[PDB]
Amino acid sequence: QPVNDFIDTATRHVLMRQGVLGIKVKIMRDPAKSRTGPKALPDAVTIIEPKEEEPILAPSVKDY
Amino acid sequence: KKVYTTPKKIKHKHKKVKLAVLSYYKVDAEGKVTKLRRECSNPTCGAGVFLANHKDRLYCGKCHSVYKVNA
RNA sequence: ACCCACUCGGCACCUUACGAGAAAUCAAAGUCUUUGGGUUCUGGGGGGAGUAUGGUCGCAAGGCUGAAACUUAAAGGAAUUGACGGAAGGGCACCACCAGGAGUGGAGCCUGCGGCUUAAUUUGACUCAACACGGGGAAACUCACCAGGUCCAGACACAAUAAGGAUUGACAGAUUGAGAGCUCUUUCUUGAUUUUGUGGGUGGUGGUGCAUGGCCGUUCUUAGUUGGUGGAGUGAUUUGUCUGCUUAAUUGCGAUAACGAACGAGACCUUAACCUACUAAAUAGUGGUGCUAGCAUUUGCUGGUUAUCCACUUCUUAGAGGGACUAUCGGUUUCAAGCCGAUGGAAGUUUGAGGCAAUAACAGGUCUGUGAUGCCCUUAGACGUUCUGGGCCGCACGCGCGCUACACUGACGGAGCCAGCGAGUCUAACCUUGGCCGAGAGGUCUUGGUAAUCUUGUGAAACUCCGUCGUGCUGGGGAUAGAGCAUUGUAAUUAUUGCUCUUCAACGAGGAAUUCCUAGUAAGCGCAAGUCAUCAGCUUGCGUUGAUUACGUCCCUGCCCUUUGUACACACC
Ligand SMILES: [Mg+2]
Ligand SMILES: [Mg+2]
Ligand SMILES: [Mg+2]
Ligand SMILES: [Mg+2]
Ligand SMILES: [Mg+2]
Ligand SMILES: [Mg+2]
Ligand SMILES: [Mg+2]
Ligand SMILES: [Mg+2]
Ligand SMILES: [Mg+2]
Ligand SMILES: [Mg+2]
Ligand SMILES: [Mg+2]
Ligand SMILES: [Mg+2]
Ligand SMILES: [Mg+2]
Ligand SMILES: [Mg+2]
Ligand SMILES: [Mg+2]
Ligand SMILES: [Mg+2]
Ligand SMILES: [Mg+2]
Ligand SMILES: [Mg+2]
Ligand SMILES: [Mg+2]
Ligand SMILES: [Mg+2]
Ligand SMILES: [Mg+2]
Ligand SMILES: [Mg+2]
Ligand SMILES: [Mg+2]
Ligand SMILES: [Mg+2]
Ligand SMILES: [Mg+2]
Ligand SMILES: [Mg+2]
Ligand SMILES: [Zn+2]
Repeated sequence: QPVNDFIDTATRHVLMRQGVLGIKVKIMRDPAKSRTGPKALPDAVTIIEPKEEEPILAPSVKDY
Repeated sequence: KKVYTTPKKIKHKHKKVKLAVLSYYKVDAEGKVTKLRRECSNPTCGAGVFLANHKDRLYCGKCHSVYKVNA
């Protein structure tokens, strides 16, 4: 399916003197920019990065 | 393939003949004019067109074919 | 005699490489552009050729010595990647086998291919990867073929003819298959649109698919392709991408001069499965209630009523979510990836089935799908086109796909009586309910539907039930043929199809061989759709009934991988 989503194809027949040749163009658009669909490949697996903690500290409690 | 056959005799075409035609009026002793060959009474053939004389046959060529007036 | 240490001198092997090499390799092939220890011998691009000639040795065969003219741009070495093998080792698969199923191969016919025949029987394609394929079911059309008849739709440019008319058409007759003015008779009409020629175009199911595009098929039911940083190598390259294991998978684990990644696989997408949870529905349906029929009556049972009202969304529909991740537990395994079993679960074989699908190869098929196309051919007595008629169906025969059968697990006759995927008429005659008529096929009058609304609950067929028949070519089987009736169409003859009576063939389970297949699958069974005016024994799908037997291996066949040889690289054609 990402094919249907992200690549655009086109063939054109260019007609010269000795015969004809076919042009075949492929473009793969950046999925991150997709704007109106999947913003990535189904492949993509992003892990969010944890934060270095400064734990310890025996109890304590705030008041409000 | 093959090329050519034929038991002879090729068909020709048409001529449309010659004729320095329209002499078929008669202009008299200066200078009355009397049209030979009677003309055609169709709403589409304004009297300028004439009838050809065959046998029985008088015929409006102007009507590309049509109508068969006979006297 | 044996064991240990040492030492001269041998035959060799192992490991490294400081060092050498174009490399393969090499304790010499090292101590060489930082070029000299002593000495012998041979080579100077390839052929011509170890040939000619002379000398010499020999019994001979022949040995030694040994040219040139001429020719030629390479020949040659080592290593690398491919490609290929009638070498070796592993794998994988019902287009392989095992265990079996159902068959085809034998018969009748249907249908394609060959062949023959023919005016013509248009044509492409010939192992898997040609032969119910070209969506190719051809009565005209299609149509390309054959017998014949018209027309130009011959742009444009130059020139010629020529308004004293370039050219156009025609009624009747003749002619013609023809109510074609094709041609001819005859004599009007037309008015610069043509006609003649040259040039240039134009069309063409003409040729070339060994000139091409595009598309498609095949290799492939396959698992392969690449780059960064590091390692090896002068280099092309290699390692990564690998012994093993594992997987449907270069799928992973693991080993590891590699580490970490990208294409392809996977993911993804579609469809089939589960939602008494969510949003709803007179184009889906349920319960209640009104109105109402039948039977029972003691409340009951079974129906009717596109709106008489009320409520719901279980069933139907389709939006949004949810669900499974081989989960839990266990056995096995390098307790690795994984495989196996039990439980649970709608679901645990990639959940089932598909869509998509890298790099590369082929002189695979297609110029007959294209107003896609180069080149060649042809272009008015046409290979353009159209009209009439025939032909693609022609029948001693060979080959393939099929259909129907040889019956009693059946045929026939009554009766039961249940799907799913579809499709349908506007400037038109498509899907057809209902009513009559008709033995049937059909006819006729009306009708609903541009459709979850009507056809249609598509009341399909196998199937189930009670009967007749009773193993007899029988009432199994229905080829062939006669005679009538209807439908489609302008047209049915070489019988389009449908119906009725009659006729009643081969075939008594099929030699050698050969095909497909592992679960709602095989096989049986119909239906819708494509084609379609009319014609399915074809296909694409669909649901209905529903098994036997594996759950393995490498014997056969096919392919893929490694190792290995190569003088191939236009690559064993
Ligand atoms: Mg080699
Ligand atoms: Mg077997
Ligand atoms: Mg058998
Ligand atoms: Mg050919
Ligand atoms: Mg014809
Ligand atoms: Mg010309
Ligand atoms: Mg010419
Ligand atoms: Mg053409
Ligand atoms: Mg080709
Ligand atoms: Mg091609
Ligand atoms: Mg299989
Ligand atoms: Mg280097
Ligand atoms: Mg490799
Ligand atoms: Mg529901
Ligand atoms: Mg269970
Ligand atoms: Mg070829
Ligand atoms: Mg083509
Ligand atoms: Mg044919
Ligand atoms: Mg076939
Ligand atoms: Mg019956
Ligand atoms: Mg009657
Ligand atoms: Mg209506
Ligand atoms: Mg009998
Ligand atoms: Mg019978
Ligand atoms: Mg049909
Ligand atoms: Mg067909
Ligand atoms: Zn007239």
